[PDB]
Amino acid sequence: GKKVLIVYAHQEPKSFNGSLKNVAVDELSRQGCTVTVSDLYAMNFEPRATDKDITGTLSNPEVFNYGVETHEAYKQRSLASDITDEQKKVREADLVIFQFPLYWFSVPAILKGWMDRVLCQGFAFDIPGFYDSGLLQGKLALLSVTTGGTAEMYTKTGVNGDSRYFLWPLQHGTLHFCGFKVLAPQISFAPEIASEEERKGMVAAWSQRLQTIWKEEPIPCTAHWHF
Amino acid sequence: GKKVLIVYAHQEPKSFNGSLKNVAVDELSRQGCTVTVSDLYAMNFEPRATDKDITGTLSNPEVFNYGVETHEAYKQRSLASDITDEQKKVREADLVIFQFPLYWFSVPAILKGWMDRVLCQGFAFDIPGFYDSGLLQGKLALLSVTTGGTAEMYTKTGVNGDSRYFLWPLQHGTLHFCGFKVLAPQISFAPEIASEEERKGMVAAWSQRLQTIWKEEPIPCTAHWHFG
Ligand SMILES: Cc1cc2nc3c(=O)[nH]c(=O)nc-3n(C[C@H](O)[C@H](O)[C@H](O)COP(=O)(O)OP(=O)(O)OC[C@H]3O[C@@H](n4cnc5c(N)ncnc54)[C@H](O)[C@@H]3O)c2cc1C
Ligand SMILES: Cc1cc2nc3c(=O)[nH]c(=O)nc-3n(C[C@H](O)[C@H](O)[C@H](O)COP(=O)(O)OP(=O)(O)OC[C@H]3O[C@@H](n4cnc5c(N)ncnc54)[C@H](O)[C@@H]3O)c2cc1C
Ligand SMILES: COC(=O)Nc1ccc2[nH]c(I)c(CCNC(C)=O)c2c1
Ligand SMILES: COC(=O)Nc1ccc2[nH]c(I)c(CCNC(C)=O)c2c1
Ligand SMILES: [Zn+2]
Ligand SMILES: [Zn+2]
Repeated sequence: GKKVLIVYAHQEPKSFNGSLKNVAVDELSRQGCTVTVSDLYAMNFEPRATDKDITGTLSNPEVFNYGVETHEAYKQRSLASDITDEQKKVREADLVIFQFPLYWFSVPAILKGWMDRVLCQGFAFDIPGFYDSGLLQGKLALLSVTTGGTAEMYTKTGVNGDSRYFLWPLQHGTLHFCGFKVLAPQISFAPEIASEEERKGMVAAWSQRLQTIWKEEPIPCTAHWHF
Repeated sequence: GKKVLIVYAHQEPKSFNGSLKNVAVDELSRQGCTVTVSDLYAMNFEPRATDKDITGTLSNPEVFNYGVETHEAYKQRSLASDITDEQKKVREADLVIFQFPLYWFSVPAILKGWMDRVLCQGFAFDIPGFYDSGLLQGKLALLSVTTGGTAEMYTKTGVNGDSRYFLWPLQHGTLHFCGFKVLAPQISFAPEIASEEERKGMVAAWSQRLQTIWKEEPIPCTAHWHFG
């Protein structure tokens, strides 16, 4: 069987993102998959990287270095429990789906904080395991993104440039760097202005796509693919 | 005389970022510029875009849409005051410098939340009224980024790819979109690896650049500049 984690970052259960997350839960559950959702806003997930992320006393209360203190805290099982809970769900997952509206060509800050705080050194990567050989090798990852801007605006010679340009920090700089094989993003362009039927069509396409998700080939996560 | 806002996102005043921020304050201050710093971590700045950011009646209370609601609250002056306090600093600023460690090929979340919450519709852009028509037209912006990776790693054929690839969402998708003229980024590679002399050299190079900052032209903030 397979374990799926959906990390979901939208304020509103009735939203289009809400529906995409619920269709993913229904379909993967139907297939017999083990499903877990991290609903960041409902958890009121803490996005800031602070000394509060380390329980007990710090490895150097003089000069606070977040990257080093969390690395040492991981190794010695001394991270705050919101972080260690997320890492447990990630560790056990076979597929991690991120479900979010595009904010400023990127993830909402709440989801940026999950990545900043949960994918720490020792857990997600280390000197030996950057990129291919990142500590999360074996796992699949998939961005399901909704946009304000239409698909035409997101072309090579449109104002916004190509969709693949903004994916680079997330797919390559984050997911690939951690060891993830990355599946082709799912992008539901401009739902707010699509018809009720185009909306239905995008939701169903997602459901339909999750049906064969495990047969999918990972993208080549490379400068060429993105650019 | 000019006004500068530095939006600063580091936890530790004694850090290399802390130093880059202090030399900017000192140098622009010495020039006789008006300088403001938003020290996000010290302010415990709130990064989450929630319905707490609107204090008035919601437009559509049945289904909460963050961007719709904050556009409305902006026009109504019913946005939370931590947001309107930042907007006032930006509105008055001639130049906005962002000072931050690269986190996951991007800004730390606290700073992403600043962008998410402060650069709202009605204030920073409108639909239509973005890119060259963005509402913050006439303002300069500059990213001053520190990295863990070396300059060599951040090349066209390096593992990380070219450093300019990760600037795209920030420079073009955010700053250019709001109407800023974007100045060439200041990238301070791998200070943790660098020697004492090399670090001091990076701090002085920033300081030195700031002397002539008002004489600089913006980058062409285009696909070609970023990707070739
Ligand atoms: C701070 C900020 C930054 C942003 N930056 C960008 C950016 O850089 N680039 C960009 O393109 N956009 C950007 N946006 C816009 C944003 O990405 C879009 O508003 C968002 O992706 C839309 O997704 P949603 O789930 O909130 O849509 P919703 O408004 O919640 O959904 C659209 C409609 O679909 C309906 N719906 C819900 N479920 C279903 C269903 N099952 N079937 C049919 N209809 C359904 C809803 O009721 C609604 O009427 C930004 C927005 C904000 C607030
Ligand atoms: C969550 C997270 C994600 C990250 N993601 C990335 C990434 O995607 N890509 C990447 O490349 N890196 C990444 N990093 C690494 C990160 O960007 C670096 O650790 C950071 O940029 C270094 O900046 P700093 O100010 O903290 O350095 P510091 O550790 O504070 O500086 C290094 C040295 O400089 C010294 N120093 C301070 N001031 C001065 C001065 N006045 N003169 C001389 N020396 C001085 C300090 O004492 C210290 O010894 C990430 C780190 C974290 C924690
Ligand atoms: C413990 O501190 C972090 O969490 N660091 C962190 C996280 C994600 C990262 N991606 C990339 I490239 C780097 C640069 C790696 N540094 C080198 C190459 O010497 C990086 C660093
Ligand atoms: C809902 O209110 C927001 O805050 N929306 C928001 C914010 C930043 C944005 N950048 C980019 I491209 C877009 C797409 C704009 N939509 C168009 C042109 O149809 C965008 C939208
Ligand atoms: Zn890659
Ligand atoms: Zn641009």
